Amino acid sequence: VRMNVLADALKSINNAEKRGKRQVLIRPCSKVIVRFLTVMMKHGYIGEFEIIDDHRAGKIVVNLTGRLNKCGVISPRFDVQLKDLEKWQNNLLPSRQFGFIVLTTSAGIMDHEEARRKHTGGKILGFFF
Amino acid sequence: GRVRTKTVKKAARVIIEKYYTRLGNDFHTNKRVCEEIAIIPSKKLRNKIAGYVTHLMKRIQRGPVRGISIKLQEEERERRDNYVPEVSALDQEIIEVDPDTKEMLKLLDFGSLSNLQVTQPTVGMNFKTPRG
Amino acid sequence: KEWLPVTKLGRLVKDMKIKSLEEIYLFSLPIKESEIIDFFLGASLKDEVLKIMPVQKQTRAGQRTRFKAFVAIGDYNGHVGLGVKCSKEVATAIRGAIILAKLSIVPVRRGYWGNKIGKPHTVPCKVTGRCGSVLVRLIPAPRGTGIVSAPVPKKLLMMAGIDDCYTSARGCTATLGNFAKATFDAISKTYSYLTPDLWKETVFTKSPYQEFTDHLVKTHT
Amino acid sequence: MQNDAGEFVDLYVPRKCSASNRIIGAKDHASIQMNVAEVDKVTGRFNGQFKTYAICGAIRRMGESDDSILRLAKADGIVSKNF
Amino acid sequence: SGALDVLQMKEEDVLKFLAAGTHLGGTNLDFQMEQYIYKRKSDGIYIINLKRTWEKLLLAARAIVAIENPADVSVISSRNTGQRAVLKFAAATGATPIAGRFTPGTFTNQIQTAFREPRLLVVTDPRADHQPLTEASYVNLPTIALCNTDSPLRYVDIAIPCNNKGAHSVGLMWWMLAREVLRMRGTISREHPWEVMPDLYFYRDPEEIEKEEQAAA
Amino acid sequence: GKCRGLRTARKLRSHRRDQKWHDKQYKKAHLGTALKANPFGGASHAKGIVLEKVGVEAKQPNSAIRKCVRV
Amino acid sequence: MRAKWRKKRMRRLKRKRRKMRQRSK
Amino acid sequence: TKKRRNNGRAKKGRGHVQPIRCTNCARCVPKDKAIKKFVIRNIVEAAAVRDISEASVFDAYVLPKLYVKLHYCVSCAIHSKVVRNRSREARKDRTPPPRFR
RNA sequence: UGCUUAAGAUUUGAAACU
RNA sequence: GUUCGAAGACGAUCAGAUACCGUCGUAGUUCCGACCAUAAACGAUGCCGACUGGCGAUGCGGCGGCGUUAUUCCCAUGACCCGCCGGGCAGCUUCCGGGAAACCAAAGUCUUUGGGUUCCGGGGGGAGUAUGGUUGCAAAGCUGAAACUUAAAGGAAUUGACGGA
RNA sequence: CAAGUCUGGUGCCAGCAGCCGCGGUAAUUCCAGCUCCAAUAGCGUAUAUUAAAGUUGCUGCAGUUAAAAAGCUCGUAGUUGGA
Ligand SMILES: [Mg+2]
Ligand SMILES: [Mg+2]
Ligand SMILES: [Mg+2]
Ligand SMILES: [Mg+2]
Ligand SMILES: [Mg+2]
Ligand SMILES: [Mg+2]
Ligand SMILES: [Mg+2]
Ligand SMILES: [Mg+2]
Ligand SMILES: [Mg+2]
Ligand SMILES: [Mg+2]
Ligand SMILES: [Mg+2]
Ligand SMILES: [Mg+2]
Ligand SMILES: [Mg+2]
Ligand SMILES: [Mg+2]
Ligand SMILES: [Mg+2]
Ligand SMILES: [Mg+2]
Ligand SMILES: [Zn+2]
Repeated sequence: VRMNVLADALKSINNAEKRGKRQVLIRPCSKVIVRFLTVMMKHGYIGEFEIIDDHRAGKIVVNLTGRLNKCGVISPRFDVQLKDLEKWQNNLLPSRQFGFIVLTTSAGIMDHEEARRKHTGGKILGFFF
Repeated sequence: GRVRTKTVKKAARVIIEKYYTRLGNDFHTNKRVCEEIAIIPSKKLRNKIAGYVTHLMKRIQRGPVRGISIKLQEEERERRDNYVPEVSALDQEIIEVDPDTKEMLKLLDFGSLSNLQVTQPTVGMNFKTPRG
Repeated sequence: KEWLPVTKLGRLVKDMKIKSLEEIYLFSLPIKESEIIDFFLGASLKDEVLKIMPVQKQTRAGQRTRFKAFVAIGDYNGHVGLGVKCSKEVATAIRGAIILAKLSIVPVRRGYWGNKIGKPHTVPCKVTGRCGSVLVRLIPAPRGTGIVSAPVPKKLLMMAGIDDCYTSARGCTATLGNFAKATFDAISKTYSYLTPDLWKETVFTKSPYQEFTDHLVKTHT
Repeated sequence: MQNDAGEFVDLYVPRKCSASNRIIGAKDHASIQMNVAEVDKVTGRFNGQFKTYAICGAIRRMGESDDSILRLAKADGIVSKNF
Repeated sequence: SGALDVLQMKEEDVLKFLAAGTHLGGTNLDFQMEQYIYKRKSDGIYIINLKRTWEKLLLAARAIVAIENPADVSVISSRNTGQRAVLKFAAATGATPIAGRFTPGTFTNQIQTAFREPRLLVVTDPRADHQPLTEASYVNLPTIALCNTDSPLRYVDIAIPCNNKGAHSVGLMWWMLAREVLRMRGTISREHPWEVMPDLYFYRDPEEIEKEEQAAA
Repeated sequence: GKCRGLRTARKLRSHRRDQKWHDKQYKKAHLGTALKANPFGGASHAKGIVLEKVGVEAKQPNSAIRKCVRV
Repeated sequence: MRAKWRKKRMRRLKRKRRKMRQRSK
Repeated sequence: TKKRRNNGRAKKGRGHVQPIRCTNCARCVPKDKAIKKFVIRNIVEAAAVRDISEASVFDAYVLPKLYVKLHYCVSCAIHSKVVRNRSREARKDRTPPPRFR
């Protein structure tokens, strides 16, 4: 069964691109996933989504544009200091121009370019480009 | 086995296509003509060519041919193309129209028509194919 | 010698009307004639024949050898081309494979590695590419790094001007037929790959088959 | 594609699709540019100006060309809103 | 193809649709073609929408009219039924048609006889005209097809849902597209009716032609 | 790998620590009785005393008698 | 040998080697 | 390599069926592997029914038939020329052979 | 409408762009 | 303890047959009771989890429906017919996608590499052998090396010659 | 893997060769001359070893047919556990 919902959603958002869809539905509503989608929205990879509320694990309907190559998820979760984040973006992204490793810290969920601002590191959740 | 070769088949046609009016039906007439409409070196090839030519002018006078273009018959085919009946075959009086096409006709612009002789819907649902 | 063209594109090239090869790669028109490319690029158009490969089959009397040929062609800035063709001997075959190499050239794309001063020299992202069981991965490089590769595609990347690039391979690289097509497919994907600078939507220009339809009719069929 | 001083250094901007938003290469010999003519609203003749559309190949061989044409024309003001 | 009162569907074209039978579909619905069909009958015949017939017919004559040269619009048919039809639509416009037995390689191989480079394909039926819908994917070509409610959309580009079995529907749908492309380029008035008959475009049995020779005189 | 947890180290290392023993160059060189049964004993030269001169045939396409010395 | 007759001859050799540890045990 | 998708038989969801003997040989074939012909046949072919129907007592006595359900193995079913091997591309057609001659 | 029909010494082949 | 029938005797066939062919035939084949735990035990494809195209079928439970069919006195139960839904063995068709290829709605979502989690392989032979333990009345089974020896052994498709096909 | 179809001898003999391969009466590969090459006061031959090896694989391997998933379920430790 489902040990990671965020890890069955970024694959359910991976299999709609290689087909060429427009809008898709995900079954559980995590607060992590919600802070994740509102990370990808600030960079404008996707459109504006919405959440559906029953009194359960709510649902989400995402609108998709055409700039989203591959959204991923790391398992398991690690700890990444400031001298490891270089050796992750060395060999987990295409180039140094774009792509966004995303990681939670004690300050909140943010990308690595921001983690350099705030001089902070913490546990990793995934990557998207 | 007397089977005529392709070198014969290819020369019977261009001669027909260019001298269709001049050719006839007797063998010894077009047997003399192909000597002076064509550079044929020998005699045996002469009599073989005209021998298959007088087999096509018989097949043509019996019907048309696939791979040869007849201009006299192109005129009759052109008129067979251009044949138009006088009275129209569409602007009739009675159009049998089912009530479910009446429905979407209601959802169209033309809500009422003139001569829609509506018919009965077929009771019993049997259109499929038995399995063996 | 005075090549007479057959097609609409050969007629439009004979009258010096289309000015470059960018309006063919902008439209993906099929290039079906060899003398266009020589008409544009006879200057810096070089050749490096890779390998002669004597394959053969069997009949009821001896065996029958027909030689296959690999030719890599291209300048050092902008375009590359490959050609493979087999015949009874090398004189005919090399001549008949330089043809298909001129008939199958593609544009390369190039970016930077981080800093953006000077001129573009490196591959914009990490690409891959494969044929058979050969998997070639191309990696971007910092300035002055040099070509880090095999002696075979160091020759083919040289014929694209890309000076600084790490490479990698996987599989049975001894087959030069495959390993060349793999390093050709890896560099034929670079204009099919989205970069978030390519976001500004395309303005649709007019077709050239539509821009020049008046003059073609009083010059040909 | 500007290095440090805004110089456009690539040799051509490629095309870009209109349905699935994934761009069309040079070797893609299964790509369409449609041309649909505008019409005046009182007579029904040809004005002279075009609406143009591009479609990449894998969608086309998949079989969804018309649903994109039908949506791009419905959104662009050709076909009435009932349909 | 709409948002206008002028270009609407007139009654004499409606009664000549219900007359010939371009509403009577096939039997097996295709999943790409759900949006044009109203309601399956008993006897299991699907009911088409004339509005979504006319919106596609007008979009086909828009694309064709916008094309400037009339002399590179090819039109292919192979069934025995619409040979006469695709030869008089091409007489009314000036198309360069192909009437049966499409020789392969004629779009891609230069040294053949009629090596042609067109810009638009129109096809009577895709099942039996499955060759050129493949030779449309090596040269960049749009495609129009006279689709039924049953045929697929492999490599087709705009579809016009019709009937394509009887001896009446193809000659009509070619005649109506002849009128609308002439009511589109300024050649023919729109208000007046077309002079000659859309019964020109039918198929005649080699029997019925031999039957109308005896009692004619 | 097949297990990917955060605290699965004694499973990984006690799986690699077994499956190394099925290598051939690790087992011959490292612990085992090959250094025991080397006639030199893990060295590069050895002196000897001749006792006889014999010859040995050669194998296939070839046909000769090579020369060997029992030591 | 196929494989079954090889497997059979091994068992006809082991029923001989345990026997040929006679007088010796 | 693997040559047919089902392995010549119909064992899809059981794991075991029972064996059935042939007729010419005695080779044991499981049931859904066998080639089951069904032979109905008159006791007179064509020309002796004229000489039965004349020498009978009753008025056109209808003759009986002889209903036999056969089986065959593989190498009898081929050595007696009922089935013939086919090309790979014309294996898949599993319609029965026609009934004209 | 089917009977039998064992065997055959060791060695010996390779292609370049102008 | 019917029928078949390892071992065995016998009659032919064959150069020779201790083999196939044919007559007889013990041990066994069947039943209850104690054991042994091995098979191409094969879909030669570990188990849970979803996800991403369709098209006809077939089987249980359920949801409606024109209409025939019997019960006749009809709602309701039975039999066909047209649809919907769950999961269960399957099938055609396809440029999703992959793969060395045959081929697969999974052997797919993999250099754009990470959903969780069990067992196991590291060239071929020597060899599933030696020894050491251990369960078993026996036959045998589970764990299970080396010494030496060799540059090929092997899988998928292509052409040719060949077949008492 | 840079560089002799040079000349004279043996004729599956004697021998070279890490690997493919050479030698049976004209050997570019053998013993010798001539010539030619690469490193240069240094160079080869053994052995131990690291990289190449994503052929020990945490980054980064395989398990239908090539080596490969226990015959089948249950099950305590362990490992991982929805909102
Ligand atoms: Mg791993
Ligand atoms: Mg096999
Ligand atoms: Mg079984
Ligand atoms: Mg017995
Ligand atoms: Mg015997
Ligand atoms: Mg027993
Ligand atoms: Mg027992
Ligand atoms: Mg198990
Ligand atoms: Mg081994
Ligand atoms: Mg082998
Ligand atoms: Mg050397
Ligand atoms: Mg080592
Ligand atoms: Mg391996
Ligand atoms: Mg195996
Ligand atoms: Mg097994
Ligand atoms: Mg087992
Ligand atoms: Zn049998």
